[PDB]
Amino acid sequence: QFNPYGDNGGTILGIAGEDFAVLAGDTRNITDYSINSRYEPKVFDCGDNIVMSANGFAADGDALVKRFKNSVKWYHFDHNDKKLSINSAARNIQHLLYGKRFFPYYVHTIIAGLDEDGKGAVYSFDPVGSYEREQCRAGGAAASLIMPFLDNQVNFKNQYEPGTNGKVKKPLKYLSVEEVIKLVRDSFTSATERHIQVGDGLEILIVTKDGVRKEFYELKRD
Amino acid sequence: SDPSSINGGIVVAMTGKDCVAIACDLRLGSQSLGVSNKFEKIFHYGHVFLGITGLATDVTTLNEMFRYKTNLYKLKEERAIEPETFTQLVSSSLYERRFGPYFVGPVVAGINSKSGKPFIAGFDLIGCIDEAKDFIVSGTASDQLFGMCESLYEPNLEPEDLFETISQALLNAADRDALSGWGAVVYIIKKDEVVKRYLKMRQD
Amino acid sequence: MDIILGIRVQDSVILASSKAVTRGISVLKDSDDKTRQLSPHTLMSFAGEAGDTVQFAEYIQANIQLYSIREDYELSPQAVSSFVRQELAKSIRSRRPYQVNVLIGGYDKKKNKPELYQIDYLGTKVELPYGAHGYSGFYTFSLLDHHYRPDMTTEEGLDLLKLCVQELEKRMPMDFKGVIVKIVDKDGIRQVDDFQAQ
Amino acid sequence: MDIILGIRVQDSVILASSKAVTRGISVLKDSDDKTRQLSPHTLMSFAGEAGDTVQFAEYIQANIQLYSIREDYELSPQAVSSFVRQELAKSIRSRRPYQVNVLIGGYDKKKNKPELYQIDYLGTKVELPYGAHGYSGFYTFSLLDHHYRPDMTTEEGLDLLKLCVQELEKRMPMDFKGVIVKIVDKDGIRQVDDFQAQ
Amino acid sequence: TSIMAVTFKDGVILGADSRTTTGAYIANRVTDKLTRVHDKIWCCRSGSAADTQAIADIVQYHLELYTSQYGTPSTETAASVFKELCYENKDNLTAGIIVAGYDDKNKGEVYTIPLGGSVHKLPYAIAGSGSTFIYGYCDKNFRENMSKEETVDFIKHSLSQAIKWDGSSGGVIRMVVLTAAGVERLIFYPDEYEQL
Amino acid sequence: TSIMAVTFKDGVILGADSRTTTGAYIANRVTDKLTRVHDKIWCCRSGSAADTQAIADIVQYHLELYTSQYGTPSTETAASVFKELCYENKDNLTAGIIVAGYDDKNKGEVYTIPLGGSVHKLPYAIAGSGSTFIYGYCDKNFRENMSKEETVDFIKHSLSQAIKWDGSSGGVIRMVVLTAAGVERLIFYPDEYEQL
Amino acid sequence: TQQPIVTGTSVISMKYDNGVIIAADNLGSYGSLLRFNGVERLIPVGDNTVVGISGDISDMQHIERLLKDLVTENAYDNPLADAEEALEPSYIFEYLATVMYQRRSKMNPLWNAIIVAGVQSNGDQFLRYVNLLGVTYSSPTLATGFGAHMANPLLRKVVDRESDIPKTTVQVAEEAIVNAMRVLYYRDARSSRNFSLAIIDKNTGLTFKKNLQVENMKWDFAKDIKGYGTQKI
Amino acid sequence: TTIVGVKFNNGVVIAADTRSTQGPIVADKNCAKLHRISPKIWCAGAGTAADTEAVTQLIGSNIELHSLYTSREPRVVSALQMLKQHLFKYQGHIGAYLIVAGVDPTGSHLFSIHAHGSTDVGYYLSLGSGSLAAMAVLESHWKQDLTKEEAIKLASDAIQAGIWNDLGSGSNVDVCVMEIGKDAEYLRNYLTPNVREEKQKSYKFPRGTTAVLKESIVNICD
Amino acid sequence: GYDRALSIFSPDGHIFQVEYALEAVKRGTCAVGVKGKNCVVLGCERRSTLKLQDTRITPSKVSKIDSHVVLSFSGLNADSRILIEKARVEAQSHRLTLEDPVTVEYLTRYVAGVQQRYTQSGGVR
Amino acid sequence: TTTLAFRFQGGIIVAVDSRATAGNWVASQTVKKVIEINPFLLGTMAGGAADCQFWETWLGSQCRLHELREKERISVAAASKILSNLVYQYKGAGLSMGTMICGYTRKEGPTIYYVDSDGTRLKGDIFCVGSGQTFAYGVLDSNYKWDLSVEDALYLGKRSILAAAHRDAYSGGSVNLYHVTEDGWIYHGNHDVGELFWKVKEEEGSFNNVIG
Ligand SMILES: *[C@@](O)([C@H](Cc1ccccc1)NC(C)=O)[C@@]1(C)CO1
Repeated sequence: QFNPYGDNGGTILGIAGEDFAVLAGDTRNITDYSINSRYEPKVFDCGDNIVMSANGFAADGDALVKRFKNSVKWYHFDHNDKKLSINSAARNIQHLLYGKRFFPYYVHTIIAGLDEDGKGAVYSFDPVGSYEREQCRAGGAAASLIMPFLDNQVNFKNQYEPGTNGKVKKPLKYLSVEEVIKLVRDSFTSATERHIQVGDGLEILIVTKDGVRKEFYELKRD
Repeated sequence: SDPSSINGGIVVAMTGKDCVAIACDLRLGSQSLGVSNKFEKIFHYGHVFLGITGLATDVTTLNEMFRYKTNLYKLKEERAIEPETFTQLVSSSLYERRFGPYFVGPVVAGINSKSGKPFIAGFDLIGCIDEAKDFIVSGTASDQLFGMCESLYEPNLEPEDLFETISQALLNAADRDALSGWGAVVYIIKKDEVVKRYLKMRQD
Repeated sequence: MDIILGIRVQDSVILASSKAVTRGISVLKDSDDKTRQLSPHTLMSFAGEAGDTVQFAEYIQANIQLYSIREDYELSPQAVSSFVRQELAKSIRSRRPYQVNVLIGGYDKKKNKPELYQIDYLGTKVELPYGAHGYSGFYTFSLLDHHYRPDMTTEEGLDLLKLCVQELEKRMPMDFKGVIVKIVDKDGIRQVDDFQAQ
Repeated sequence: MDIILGIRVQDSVILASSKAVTRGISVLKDSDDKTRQLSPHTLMSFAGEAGDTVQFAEYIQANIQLYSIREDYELSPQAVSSFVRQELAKSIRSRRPYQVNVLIGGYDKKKNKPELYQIDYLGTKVELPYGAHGYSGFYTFSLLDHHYRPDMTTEEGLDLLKLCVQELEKRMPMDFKGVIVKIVDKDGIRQVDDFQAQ
Repeated sequence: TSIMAVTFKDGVILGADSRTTTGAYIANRVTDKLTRVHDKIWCCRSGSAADTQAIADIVQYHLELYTSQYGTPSTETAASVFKELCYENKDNLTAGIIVAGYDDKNKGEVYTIPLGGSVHKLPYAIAGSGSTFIYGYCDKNFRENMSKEETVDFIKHSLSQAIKWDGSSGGVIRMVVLTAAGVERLIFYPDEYEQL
Repeated sequence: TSIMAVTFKDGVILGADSRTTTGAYIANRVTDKLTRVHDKIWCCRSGSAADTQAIADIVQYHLELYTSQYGTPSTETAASVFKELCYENKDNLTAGIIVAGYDDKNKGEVYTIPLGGSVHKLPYAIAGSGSTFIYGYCDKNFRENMSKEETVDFIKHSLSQAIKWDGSSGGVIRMVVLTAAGVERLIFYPDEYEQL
Repeated sequence: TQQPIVTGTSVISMKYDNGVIIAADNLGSYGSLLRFNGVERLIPVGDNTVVGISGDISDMQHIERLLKDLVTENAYDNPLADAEEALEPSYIFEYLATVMYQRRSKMNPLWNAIIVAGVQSNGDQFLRYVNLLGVTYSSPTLATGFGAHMANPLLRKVVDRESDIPKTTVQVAEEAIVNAMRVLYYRDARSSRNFSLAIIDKNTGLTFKKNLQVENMKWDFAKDIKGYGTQKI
Repeated sequence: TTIVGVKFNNGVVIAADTRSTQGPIVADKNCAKLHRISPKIWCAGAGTAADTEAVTQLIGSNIELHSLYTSREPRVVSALQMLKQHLFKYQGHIGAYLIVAGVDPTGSHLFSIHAHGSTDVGYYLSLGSGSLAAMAVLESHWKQDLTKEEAIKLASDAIQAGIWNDLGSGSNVDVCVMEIGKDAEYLRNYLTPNVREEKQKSYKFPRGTTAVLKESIVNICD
Repeated sequence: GYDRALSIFSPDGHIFQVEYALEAVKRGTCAVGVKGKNCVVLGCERRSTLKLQDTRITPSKVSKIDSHVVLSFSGLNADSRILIEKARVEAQSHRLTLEDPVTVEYLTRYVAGVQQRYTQSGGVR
Repeated sequence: TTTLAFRFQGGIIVAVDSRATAGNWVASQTVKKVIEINPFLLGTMAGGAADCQFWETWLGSQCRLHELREKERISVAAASKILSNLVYQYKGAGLSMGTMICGYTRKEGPTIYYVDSDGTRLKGDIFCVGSGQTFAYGVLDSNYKWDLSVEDALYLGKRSILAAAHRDAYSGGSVNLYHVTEDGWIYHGNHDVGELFWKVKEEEGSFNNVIG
């Protein structure tokens, strides 16, 4: 019997800063035990200072990103070239996902950008539509490896002040754009070491009030 | 359905400078239901430490089996069991039940009394020896532990510094696992002394 | 499944076991004693498969009594519970396993302290201040986690089990026809005949 | 399944319906009224599938009330029961059938005689002196076959249902949390608020 | 079932056995598997008897409507109609059809249509359960531009071996010759082909 | 798999392809399917590689013990030992073995043993997945008492067609000649047999 | 939902300094039976694109018909059909990629794995993959079925990344393709010796080569191999 | 897993990767897949790792006892016959796929064994998930009458093809050379082309970060 | 099938079909309604063109929409039954979904909504 | 997932946890489980996260459309039945949801409606939905009185979640509190279970078995 779904592997990572947002993802596309591509873009700039990546089944991922980019295009036509806010984009993607509730997109989509206050925003989506604004989110194959690390290093979980006998937690002094990239790169190298579907190359898309910047880094090709 | 996912729990081992560390959570459960917060998964026979994950009935059985076998070993050899030799004893004992295996994830940790060499080892349910110089992980949050250990670990850590590494690797992995938590305990193994520390963590 | 509850207070172990025996569509008995005396100071309650539940209990009873005659000595609650665990561990990998969940309620005369052990059909032993088998814990544990103290009297322990049973009689769909309550202390094992309206 | 009982005496129809709503592991409600007034002299009790049970009952209620306004006339209990039967008969061969069992308890004002109708989810209508759905009849019918008379008073019918409920509360494993009792006669429909300890 | 069609010097000859079976019982031992869809366009039928009959009847209808409007259809056109029905309804059909016809310009042509519904133009084609046993024989003995005498002998020797080894095949060997001279029916009985 | 053994004037020749597959991947393209069980008694192997190797090793053991006590065994004796293992363990074995050996009195003999575990003495026998495609060719081209030159050509042409149509068959054509002169190993490469 | 009946095996491809090379063998397999030998599995569209299809042949012929209709449709009301408004390899792929994904979404897929090879109007190399699932990806080397497992490792030795593309000439790239076809004929049971090869160059244009055979095969070592373990003769 | 065996003019060489996986997660990044039956007969394992280790040690133990009983050097055909008959008895339930090679008084030998008990003989062989990637290189560069150094290069290149192309393989290359008149040289980590790059940040925690409830000394001495 | 635009605008800006529908109301028997402090009273006149009717069975001018709402009318008797039926269905549908009987304002809004729909739909008057 | 809503003198207390799990994997510890239908109405979330989040927000759209139409505030009975009837149309399709719709109207007072994916609609005083619902019921039933103060009722809902978060493996993260009055709901903060456990343990004396 024909199975309409597949697993293209990969892992994406989205961390929201104080006035910035990053959306990273490996460039490796796979099928079973074979590498389809060592460089296949996964994080896309959709316009209006919004970046998007739908990881899982690549055919469903490409269709959703393509349909959202078109939704942004029509939002300009219908509403006199109004900028689509990150919360408005998030709600729009829910209806795009829930529209196929009984035949879902097999993807974990994450969007990053800035809110109407200029603060960093990251939204993570369920394959069927459920969404929530989060501080940081890893999605895909090595998501279970990266997320516990982020709780410890970004949110300072299980960390206390030395000498306080575990009564005072480590203060939430938030990280700069340089510090977040360091955590992103270390997350993906650790993912490449321990997960077979992660590697080849890392591409990070940084979103600020100026626009969208792109950075590329080499990963292990084994 | 999966016998290694009924009770829950995790064990992690790490090497350092002239020292080894082994840690586990204290949770015992029945699917969603939490049963016990005192189910220790680390056991010792002389100076060799063993951490067992998986089905709790097999955890207790193997502990009693390896206590049975190390006691007879000590009477015959007139000496305590060694980490390298005990690793082979676990491997052969697990493979003896190849087609009816104990649903476990055993972890050996200790320092050789003669050479002073830090030693850790890992096993699957059928007795495959995983001898890594860095870290050994096992349990329902094995993926979470692999991600923690690969990022936090650095070679040649002091006993006081290695404690911080293994504790943070265990706690943050257990908080991302439903079947792990409910307290934690860390052993710091040295040539002369062993320090046992209970950790403060989330109770949900 | 049947209701099996246990609580260890200051000086005694209290066990509460449901009276109902249900087969298919009818309740055949509403006064069944789902417990066996293993030794003067050790009591075991049980629930599970129809036939296995009593057969296993009487098998354990016969072995402990055999030991008591041979050595002229009563085994410690720890030694009895370990024996029960090994039998269930051997059973789980046999041709046809004993599907029996047990609670060991005993008073150690040497230690002068009450002890409660919880072992399921797989052979999973755990020493607990309070224990339950099956779905019983889902309704009761939150009440036990709230009110329980280690220095509680036997009277206080009976009041907490009363609150536990009242919650079971309200939220649980099955009618278990009340419970038989037994106390295990330094003087032996006695039955609380007045729990129907305590 | 829930308890749905009906009895037709000399001058009235008495319906007894269980108060419990059980979903999976918990009893969510112990005061549920599993009945709807279709017309001033016609009452219908219901049990079955979680969602279908109330949706069908209110659908029939809306249709009978629509007829009552259009014609300024109340349909006979026979005419109502035939309408309910046909709706269940159409449903049984549809994409997703109504899994609802009903009892029609009505008093014919033209005939001056009480009437009780029993229809299952398939659409099987039968006029009975006494009726029950599911497993309810297995415990009750022998008591009804023994004590029932056509010339029984309303008070006598309440005593017989009490005996029927007592048998259900003893032998049936499910706790149905008692019953709501309603009387349908010449004066309309009233609820017996004192059946808990009658 | 053993069916084949071979192009030669003067045109094309279609050959078939006469056995249709329901399990191990022969329901018909004198079946005609060579069906006419147009004057000089014929087909060989294998697989489901119900499906192949229904397809051939629709094709004959399509080619009759084609002739009324546009004149005599080509063999490629007939093969396309067969393909259109077989490919589009592949989930419901079990049909292996060899399409062979004679043209004044294109001479003799053979198109095979397997289960999936694809077209394959070939010098000769073999199909059916019995064809598996003669893949070796036909490949070593087939020549292009054979005479009528040789082509009949080629199909007669090939199908005789197909009948001999296959239980689903048997009966008589039927042949339909398509040339400029016309349409010729040929039959060969068990007493002749079994002793070849 | 394409295996065969043909008796002739001077003895018997065994033939085989060299392809063993795990699904659609060729795990070995130079396999030797012609296994010796005694000096002048050989076997062709088809089906499960693990089964046929285990059977042949046990037969070689039995025939070695036979020779130590009773002398050189007959081809019928070797075929009987093969059958005894195949028939009694039919539920656990997937083996199609052709047994062919040379005797000074009996000349050349071929015994085929299909899946069930029966013995069939034949002038020649074909087995394996590729044999189905050459049933027609072999039946029409086989003659009794052929020369060594003719028999080699017969097997070479047969297996070439078997390899051509069957995906499970391929590689090189291996041959073992069993006569009074001794045992002769023959090999034929793709560049030769494909263009026959 | 369907099943493939008549199938085509691997389609392998790579890009060099001036264009792309794509190749596929001339076989039409019927299960284990190697039924048809005159099957062209490379479909040239215009003079700048070659489409290589593997899998179901009846579905391939449907795609072949769709591509011929696209040429006819593009030329309608278009005076620049052979100039500026000619069919680009990117237009041909995207159309097929849309069709492939729509068919799988209707639960009735075209049982194929397709590689679109060609050179764009600006001179850029185009090489993209699309299958029955609608999954699309680009790589310096692309191969379907057994080619993905065997040909890809060999072709990636010549071009490992994007910087290796301008360093690879036509002669070196074609040699790697011919060698890959030989390896596929060695180890793939559903492969043919006869194959077609297509070269799309930004300077010399489209070069379609037919009736190519696998040559220089090593088989001589087979005579030395006898038995399966202990046999000496 | 990628394992190969190459025959040269005066012996045989085997090579393997060092990646051990539990599904999509790498358990060991540097494990030994080259096992020893006897001093001059070595084995490469693929499939169930516990099965390959145990079947090598069992037959290796019996080979040692046989060698001492017969007062002769172990033979490859002996190790081969004992392995195949053991694997056949268990009908493939013992998932051991092995490439066995070695030198003895009769010469150099190379064999491959499957779980069901079938054996194959050749000059170049490959097994595992990266077998097809390895065989591709072997079919392209192999020639008759290879020298020692050429055989090491060919086997190592075949393993590399498994590392880069197959997801079930990675990390390092282990090689073992077995020459007719010399001792077998086992080259652990012959090539290390997958060295982890330095982390962007040191995650050394300040002392007193983790909260401790209770502390005690464990008694080792009896 | 039939969608001919019957109700359309005229040069002066009137819908004649709606305008002539009011003329049918002018022909219909007089109906009056008055509201007091605690009651509403509806009064209707009866025709005297033919006098031999059975007052028991003859459809009355005042119709109950629900137990609390009544409806009287002026104009074509046949057209009113359609509005009365649809109002009675809506009254029951409102009780089914909102779990509360209609307000007089809502029932009026529905009836007027139905009437408006027939003033700009094709094929209806 | 543990969600409760009880009816009392001062209105309605809505208390939920914040953990989301897929099998053994904890997806998040900070997931909202109360949908703010409007300034007056609230809806709990249990079962399928997408089914609850989509349709309860859709419910807010229908409630707003009703209030524009009728020029009057929508009752809890009417609002709950909108979702109930919609869910019943999808019955058998595979929706998974168990929700409480809470509101305080003048016509009804405080009202709780339990609506699930099977199509069950029940009005009641006390409801708990989720995998840890049984643990919540224990603490709730034994301490519930109608004459509870707003301060004590907020604590009881908070305590009931804590008990369930502790014992149920799928429940945890943080506690979200709500107090519904006639003028609207009032949000009463997010309380991390990790910090709340030790605070309650010391102040109350409960959770003796846990060592701290
Ligand atoms: C609970 O029922 C969850 C999670 C959840 C998140 C948000 C809204 C509703 C539910 N639901 C599922 C699908 O399981 C818990 C944590 C037990 O899983």
